[PDB]
Amino acid sequence: AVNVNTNVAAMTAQRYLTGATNAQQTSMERLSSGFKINSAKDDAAGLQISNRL
Amino acid sequence: RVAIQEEITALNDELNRIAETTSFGGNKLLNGTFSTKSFQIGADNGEAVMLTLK
Repeated sequence: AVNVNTNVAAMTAQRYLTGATNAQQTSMERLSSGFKINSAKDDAAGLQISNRL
Repeated sequence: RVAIQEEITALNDELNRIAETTSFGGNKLLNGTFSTKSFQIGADNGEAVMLTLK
């Protein structure tokens, strides 16, 4: 059906666009900082062992 | 001979300090408390190799 009040194609495209933008931000932050663990949300056990090391 | 024994005892205490203080993030290695620890190298469970530190 061709309807004007809804766009599921646009909704899906937005969902993957934000998924790609969030991954883009994460990689940019790892490149500038030089660390792959900038927060516990990256890898918690790695943050604790790396902090103790 | 006593003078040489002084450096023997200093070095012997040096070995015990190395054994008791060497660690990997607080995990003592050389004092014998490490014993045997298995390292999981594999994409599925049950594939690990036993490293023994004495």
